[PDB]
Amino acid sequence: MFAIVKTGGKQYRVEPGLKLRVEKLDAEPGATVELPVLLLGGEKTVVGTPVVEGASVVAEVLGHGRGKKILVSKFKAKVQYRRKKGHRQPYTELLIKEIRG
Amino acid sequence: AKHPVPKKKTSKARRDARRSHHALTPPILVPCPECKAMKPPHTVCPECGYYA
Amino acid sequence: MEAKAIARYVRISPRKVRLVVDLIRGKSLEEARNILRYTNKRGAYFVAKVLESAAANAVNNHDMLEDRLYVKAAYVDEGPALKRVLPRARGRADIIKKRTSHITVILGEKHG
Amino acid sequence: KTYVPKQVEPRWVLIDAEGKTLGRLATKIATLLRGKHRPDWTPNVAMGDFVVVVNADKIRVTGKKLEQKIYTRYSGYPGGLKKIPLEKMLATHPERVLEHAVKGMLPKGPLGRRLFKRLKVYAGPDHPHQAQRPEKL
Amino acid sequence: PRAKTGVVRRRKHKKILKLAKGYWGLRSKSRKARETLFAAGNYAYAHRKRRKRDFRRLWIVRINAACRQHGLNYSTFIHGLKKAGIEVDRKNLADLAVREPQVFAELVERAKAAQG
RNA sequence: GGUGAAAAGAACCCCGGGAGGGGAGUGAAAUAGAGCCUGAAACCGUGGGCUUACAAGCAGUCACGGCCCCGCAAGGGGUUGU
RNA sequence: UCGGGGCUUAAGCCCAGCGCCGAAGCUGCGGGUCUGGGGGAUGACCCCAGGCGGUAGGGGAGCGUUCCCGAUGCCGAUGAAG
Ligand SMILES: [Mg+2]
Ligand SMILES: [Mg+2]
Ligand SMILES: [Mg+2]
Ligand SMILES: [Mg+2]
Ligand SMILES: [Mg+2]
Ligand SMILES: [Mg+2]
Ligand SMILES: [Mg+2]
Ligand SMILES: [Mg+2]
Ligand SMILES: [Mg+2]
Ligand SMILES: [Mg+2]
Ligand SMILES: [Mg+2]
Ligand SMILES: [Mg+2]
Ligand SMILES: [Mg+2]
Ligand SMILES: [Mg+2]
Ligand SMILES: [Mg+2]
Ligand SMILES: [Mg+2]
Ligand SMILES: [Mg+2]
Ligand SMILES: [Mg+2]
Ligand SMILES: [Mg+2]
Ligand SMILES: [Mg+2]
Ligand SMILES: [Mg+2]
Ligand SMILES: [Mg+2]
Ligand SMILES: [Mg+2]
Ligand SMILES: [Mg+2]
Ligand SMILES: [Mg+2]
Ligand SMILES: [Mg+2]
Ligand SMILES: [Mg+2]
Ligand SMILES: [Mg+2]
Ligand SMILES: [Mg+2]
Ligand SMILES: [Mg+2]
Ligand SMILES: [Mg+2]
Ligand SMILES: [Mg+2]
Ligand SMILES: [Mg+2]
Ligand SMILES: [Mg+2]
Ligand SMILES: [Mg+2]
Ligand SMILES: [Mg+2]
Ligand SMILES: [Mg+2]
Ligand SMILES: [Mg+2]
Ligand SMILES: [Mg+2]
Ligand SMILES: [Mg+2]
Ligand SMILES: [Mg+2]
Ligand SMILES: [Mg+2]
Ligand SMILES: [Mg+2]
Ligand SMILES: [Mg+2]
Ligand SMILES: [Mg+2]
Ligand SMILES: [Mg+2]
Ligand SMILES: [Mg+2]
Ligand SMILES: [Mg+2]
Ligand SMILES: [Mg+2]
Ligand SMILES: [Mg+2]
Ligand SMILES: [Mg+2]
Ligand SMILES: [Mg+2]
Ligand SMILES: [Mg+2]
Ligand SMILES: [Mg+2]
Ligand SMILES: [Mg+2]
Ligand SMILES: [Mg+2]
Ligand SMILES: [Mg+2]
Ligand SMILES: [Mg+2]
Repeated sequence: MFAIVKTGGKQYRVEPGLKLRVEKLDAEPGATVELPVLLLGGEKTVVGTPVVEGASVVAEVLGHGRGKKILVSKFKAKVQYRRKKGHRQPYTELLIKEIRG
Repeated sequence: AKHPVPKKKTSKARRDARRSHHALTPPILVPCPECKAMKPPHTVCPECGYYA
Repeated sequence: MEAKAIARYVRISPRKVRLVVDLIRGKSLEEARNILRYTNKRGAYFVAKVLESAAANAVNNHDMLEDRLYVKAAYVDEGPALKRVLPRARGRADIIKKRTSHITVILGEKHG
Repeated sequence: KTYVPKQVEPRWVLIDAEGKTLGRLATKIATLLRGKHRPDWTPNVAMGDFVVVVNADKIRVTGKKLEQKIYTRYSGYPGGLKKIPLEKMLATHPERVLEHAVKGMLPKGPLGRRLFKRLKVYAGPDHPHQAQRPEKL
Repeated sequence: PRAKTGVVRRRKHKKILKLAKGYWGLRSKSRKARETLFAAGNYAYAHRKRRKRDFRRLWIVRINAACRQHGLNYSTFIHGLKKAGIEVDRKNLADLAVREPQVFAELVERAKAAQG
């Protein structure tokens, strides 16, 4: 059931329950959260308005956690200037449960 | 020291490369009538002798 | 099983002997003996001599059979160099490198 | 993650050339040459359709072009700038005129050349009667 | 109290030279690596911003190549949606063109009618 | 400048003219074997994995794919085709 | 050789229009740091708004090396430094 859902500024399709990783959220460790945001479905849930009206995808916040430490580093030539800076983004482990439109 | 002079240290890669055809080639030998010994073609040989 | 043999401190240039060794690498013992015999190079004599002892060790210390061994692997290594002066025109003095080698040869039982 | 394509059978095509304006034709030929028309597009892999053209000599061209248009062949030697007008091309090998137009509109890279192979051109018609031949306009 | 250079410098070096492993020639065997890493760092940070524009266009082509098959400009298509008031098709997920064509098709029809 | 706690400094056999090795033997340890503690880097070499003979390059970076490698998978490592 | 291909009721020039592409700008979601305001009697921590290209320079806060007190201590062959 290809149901889209925008969360964390970005939106993605959602299968009938599956492991997914999304932007950080203010949910309990292993609780449940509903994303009223939903677009389309398995049988052509045309999204009239920007977002489908009565409908919702729910998922269990499997857990939080930071990720790979990407390394940003600036440098300008002929001019003593260099900046080493590490940065690792946070992300919640949204395990999809219910996909009821 | 004079006019012609290497402009850059030749990389180890480009170096080894030039030494491509540098490799040796094994001698050519054949069994003799006398001993089973290996003689180079068109030759006599010690510890074997010859005829005519 | 394998039988080593090493010639340390051989007054001869590595690049030079590498050529000879490269000839015999992974060859039947009797095959090699012949190559070194008629191969035209100074490096032969040294490699042959160490190759030859490599066999003796294979036999008199490792129960191996002469009629069944080969060159599992072999290689020369660069040892210390003898630096020497060299009078050059107009006073310039150049240091010449009489290099040295560490010939290694290792034999092995063929198959079964 | 965006779709990751897999091996696909080469879709051949048969194209006419009578009355077709040189360039306007070359554009489409190019666009079809790379799989840039099919929505399963991927620059990386290169999987454009095998375009085959016929009736090259038939190609139209506006204004003073048969007489004006000049082609440059530079050899490594001095004064080797040898230049040939359009009329002469159609006299000798006319297929060239369409080739040197398509080739120019393909990308510059290694696969761009791999694409120039997908393009077959003759004037007759009568291609090598292989198999596919889905005509088009 | 004299303070030798000691270990300090050697660690700082191999520390960097480890990062620089996998490069070409001296470039991965010395202080050349540093220069190389400088360039790399700046490349990544720029190719990070690029990676966005990369897929922006990657998708666009796909979408356009798809609705052009139904018979319209990508420009025409999008205008219909912007009018229809459907932010839904984020250009990324317009990849429906390959997954569930039919859904894309009905999205097309929506834009057709949405226009006029 | 520096073997080791001690010279216990390697008898005897084997290859070799010798040098040097291979066994044996001492030692906790012998890649502690004698300009011998530790033993880094440049630099030379042997074996293995990925790779390269239509290709244009400050040598990297971003992406996808292929091959090999750790894990059951999800993942990660190495390599580089476009 | 107009960047090239190539373009002629144009892929050129003028006039009117709609749409789309397009930057590290602006928005969205997440995270730093600092400054300001609040909760909080409070220290504390949380929330809200804003600032954060940079050479010569000025300012602030750290990290590591050697050595001394802490040592008649503590770790250390079940392995110190490197
Ligand atoms: Mg509800
Ligand atoms: Mg980790
Ligand atoms: Mg610069
Ligand atoms: Mg040079
Ligand atoms: Mg090499
Ligand atoms: Mg080599
Ligand atoms: Mg004769
Ligand atoms: Mg006789
Ligand atoms: Mg060499
Ligand atoms: Mg013997
Ligand atoms: Mg002289
Ligand atoms: Mg010199
Ligand atoms: Mg006809
Ligand atoms: Mg001229
Ligand atoms: Mg002239
Ligand atoms: Mg054909
Ligand atoms: Mg046919
Ligand atoms: Mg110093
Ligand atoms: Mg975009
Ligand atoms: Mg001692
Ligand atoms: Mg002594
Ligand atoms: Mg003593
Ligand atoms: Mg000795
Ligand atoms: Mg022993
Ligand atoms: Mg021992
Ligand atoms: Mg020993
Ligand atoms: Mg070692
Ligand atoms: Mg030791
Ligand atoms: Mg020894
Ligand atoms: Mg000695
Ligand atoms: Mg000691
Ligand atoms: Mg060296
Ligand atoms: Mg050398
Ligand atoms: Mg190349
Ligand atoms: Mg298991
Ligand atoms: Mg992981
Ligand atoms: Mg132009
Ligand atoms: Mg211009
Ligand atoms: Mg105007
Ligand atoms: Mg007006
Ligand atoms: Mg206007
Ligand atoms: Mg206008
Ligand atoms: Mg309008
Ligand atoms: Mg409008
Ligand atoms: Mg308007
Ligand atoms: Mg407009
Ligand atoms: Mg900004
Ligand atoms: Mg405050
Ligand atoms: Mg409180
Ligand atoms: Mg107080
Ligand atoms: Mg802020
Ligand atoms: Mg001191
Ligand atoms: Mg003291
Ligand atoms: Mg002990
Ligand atoms: Mg230990
Ligand atoms: Mg230990
Ligand atoms: Mg110390
Ligand atoms: Mg310390």
